[PDB]
Amino acid sequence: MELRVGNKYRLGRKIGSDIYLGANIASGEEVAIKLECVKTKHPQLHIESKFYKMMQGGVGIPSIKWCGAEGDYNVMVMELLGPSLEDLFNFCSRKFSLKTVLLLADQMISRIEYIHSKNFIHRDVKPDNFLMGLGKKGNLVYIIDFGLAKKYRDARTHQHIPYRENKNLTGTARYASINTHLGIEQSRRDDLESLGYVLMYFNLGSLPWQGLKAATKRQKYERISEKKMSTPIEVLCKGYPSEFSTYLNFCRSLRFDDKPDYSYLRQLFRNLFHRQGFSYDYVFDWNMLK
Repeated sequence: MELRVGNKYRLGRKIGSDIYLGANIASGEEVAIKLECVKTKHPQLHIESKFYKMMQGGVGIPSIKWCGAEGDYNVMVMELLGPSLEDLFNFCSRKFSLKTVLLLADQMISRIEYIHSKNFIHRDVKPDNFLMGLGKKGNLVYIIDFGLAKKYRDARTHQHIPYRENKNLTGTARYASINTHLGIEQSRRDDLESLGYVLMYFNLGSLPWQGLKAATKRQKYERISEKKMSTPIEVLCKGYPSEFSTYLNFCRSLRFDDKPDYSYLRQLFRNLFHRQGFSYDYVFDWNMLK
């Protein structure tokens, strides 16, 4: 007993949901480690490693440290990362200050942009899929889990994929864009609409269509769709800086194969940030006393 992997790493205690902690036999430096039985009836390790492998180089993308197999286990060793924004959100009693939301909004938009610049759309943007970094990168928002990512434009030609309908819901319902509820293929615009809901979710502690009484996954998704539909943005964002409405309105208007003006969007919020007098010092809410 006492399992090593890649001849450099020692397996450690479970640390998430399964991710294991691991260390470098020599330095003690810590890493994360996923394993997958070569006989799973639900592979995911490969795809995921392929993404980090492809997106390698991008900021906020977890770095792959080793890919291989050990016994009947497929093993991936990656840089260790911090808690997800949903965890830190709970740490802060499910409420983030404007300053925190804006610091997050800035990096989360760039993160999404990067993926789009690589021909894929995420399709499951939500607090759970964003993690802070460690040490030096502790002030960095990382994006993860590409289990639903999908190519939206030719590598070479940049030919966008076809517009198409009667598409099944494919991410979290709570954060899905209107169009996705309507069954339309997803494209860049939706990743950004979703962030828009994520952000308002942080502002409010919850979304009006959250916790909706249903009796069937089909029924539930229904109610959410109708509910999201009947909440106009100016109402949703009532009480908060209009920048947020300008944001969702913009996203909701992009044409299926449009290219979002990412800069417009960061700018939008960066201006609000400054008007309020905040400093880009990275003192997020979960960094302060409670």
